[PDB]
Amino acid sequence: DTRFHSFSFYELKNVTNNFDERPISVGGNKMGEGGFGVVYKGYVNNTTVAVKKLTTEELKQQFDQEIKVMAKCQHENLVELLGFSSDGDDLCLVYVYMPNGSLLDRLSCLDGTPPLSWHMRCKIAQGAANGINFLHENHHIHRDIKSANILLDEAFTAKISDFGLARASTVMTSRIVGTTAYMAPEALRGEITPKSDIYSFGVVLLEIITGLPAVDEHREPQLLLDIKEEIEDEEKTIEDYIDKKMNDADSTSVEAMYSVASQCLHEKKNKRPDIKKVQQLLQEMT
Ligand SMILES: CC(C)Oc1cc2c(OC[C@@H]3CCC(=O)N3)nccc2cc1C(N)=O
Repeated sequence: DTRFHSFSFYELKNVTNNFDERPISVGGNKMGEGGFGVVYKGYVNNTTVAVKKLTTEELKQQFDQEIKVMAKCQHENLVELLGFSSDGDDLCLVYVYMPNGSLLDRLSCLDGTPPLSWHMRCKIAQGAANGINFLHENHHIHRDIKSANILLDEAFTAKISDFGLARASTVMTSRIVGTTAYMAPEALRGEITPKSDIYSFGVVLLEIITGLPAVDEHREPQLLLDIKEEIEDEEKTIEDYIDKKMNDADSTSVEAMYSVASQCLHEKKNKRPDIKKVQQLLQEMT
């Protein structure tokens, strides 16, 4: 019993051009994808929507968790679920359309979008921290904080997405989930704690500052979190790493954001700031 709309799988099929997997640029409907499904642009009730079409019973479990979590969690910095479909060939989740896609894609300037300014990145960092704070205050652990899970609306406001693996908040688990290049050491060992979301958020902050992905094989070092070491050893400077695709960054506020990222990335979970402290530091930054 939720306020979400039950759609016919056939209507979602019809409005996405039969789930046309080609990218939007070449005439299709595919906007992106991530582990459990493909995300399509649709048009329902005169409204643009995003339709995510999703092992086995575990997939139904992530569909149910996404719905249960979204019913309990509504906030300015969380993506809004509109409805779902379970009556056809496959499970679908329907959301408000995010015209600016994901932070990951906007940082890479995917499809030719202009680089995000430093002014916009600071607003995005603050928004995402506000969304995590809401989750934590409501005893939820996201478990998959990453730039692909921070969406951007019509005003480039950060909207946290993908609540399929979210947990009710420390304990251990037999099923270790998350994205390795963003995971805290205790999460890779099976610990479940909101302290891990802070670590993953530190990685997202490093992506915002540098414009670099969390992992790059043909790059060296391959993992972004390792720059914290290059810098502390005075081998490099955060300045050497600032994204060159901005014309408005200023050293002081960049260094304040790097300081927050550095505190988030403490290897010892108990030494990390909690989300309230992170929100505060990002507010003083601006
Ligand atoms: C709530 C999700 C389904 O909504 C979207 C997701 C997207 C996306 O997703 C990348 C990954 C996989 C799913 C996810 O949440 N993170 N990449 C690119 C564009 C996306 C646009 C929307 C949207 N609501 O318009």
